[PDB]
Amino acid sequence: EADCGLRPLFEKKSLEDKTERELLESYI
Amino acid sequence: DFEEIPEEYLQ
Amino acid sequence: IVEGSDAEIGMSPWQVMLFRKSPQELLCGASLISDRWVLTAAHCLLYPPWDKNFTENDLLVRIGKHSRTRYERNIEKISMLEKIYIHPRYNWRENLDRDIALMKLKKPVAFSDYIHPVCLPDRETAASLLQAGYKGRVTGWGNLKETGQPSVLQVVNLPIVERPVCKDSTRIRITDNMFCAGYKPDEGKRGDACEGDSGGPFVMKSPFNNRWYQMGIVSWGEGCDRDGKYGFYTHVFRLKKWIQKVIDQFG
Ligand SMILES: C[n+]1ccc(Cl)cc1CNC(=O)[C@@H]1CCCN1C(=O)[C@H](N)Cc1ccccc1
Ligand SMILES: *[C@@H]1O[C@H](CO)[C@@H](O)[C@H](O)[C@H]1NC(C)=O
Ligand code: NA
Ligand code: NA
Repeated sequence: EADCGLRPLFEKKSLEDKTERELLESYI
Repeated sequence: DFEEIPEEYLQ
Repeated sequence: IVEGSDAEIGMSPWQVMLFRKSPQELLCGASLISDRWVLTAAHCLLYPPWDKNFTENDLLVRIGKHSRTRYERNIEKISMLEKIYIHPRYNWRENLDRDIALMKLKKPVAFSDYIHPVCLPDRETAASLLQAGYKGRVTGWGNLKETGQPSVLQVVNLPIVERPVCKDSTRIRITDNMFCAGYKPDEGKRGDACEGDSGGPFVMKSPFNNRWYQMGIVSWGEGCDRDGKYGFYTHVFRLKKWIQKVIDQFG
């Protein structure tokens, strides 16, 4: 789906969940 | 332990 | 999930619960990959050493859930299975090699704030993200400890581990169709999947396009959250040719 992996309550409204930053910080 | 689900899904 | 935390509402809208019809109980996790297809571990459906061999009519899929045990009226959707497809080279005899299965739903599920598909990686995604130290996220309603059960969906973030470290942590034969994740004893932090989390997704959020990809499927581990052990995950990209073959032929 063209819209896969974009969460309605997060990415779709530009809100971040409480721990996704931990993932980002590991992607060096 | 699990709450019963509507009967329509068990037909 | 051991040593995780409660999921936020809508945090994992691709999360699927595989539910046994009788007795009514949690069978496994799974994930939504389109409006008609659900991805899980083969051992959730077929594992002869434990007398497990489910047919379509034995099971239901529950999508959009947060609470483990509640019937989440007006939020969750319950779907019947049209057909199960297990990888033809799934190795239940030895090491759970190619631990992957697809389930086609009888009818398409409606997407909502709580129900939405995850992406599957392509070769470039996998190359970029499946690296030691990079963290993914595992979710499920499985046991909170090896030896109790959560009120709501649990989540834990875990780092991918170097292949030689994975190999040296177990006597089981590891293959290219698996990767392992978890903290080392020296690292302090902990967390793991456990019984009941099987079949659920290991996801990563691409920093290139800000989309979530399912890189792994919860597969196996020696105990849960044991020091010096790691969780093993089916390598979704490595088996994607099979996934696509099945969907193309039967979809
Ligand atoms: C228990 N645990 C821990 C970590 C992860 Cl990521 C997943 C799981 C759940 N998986 C399981 O419980 C699976 C199902 C069959 C036996 N099993 C196991 O994990 C066995 N403990 C180890 C085993 C691996 C491969 C072949 C035979 C036995
Ligand atoms: C599992 O069940 C099917 C029939 O429903 C059977 O044919 C098969 O031999 C069983 N065992 C497997 C696939 O290992
Ligand atoms: Na070894
Ligand atoms: Na461990």
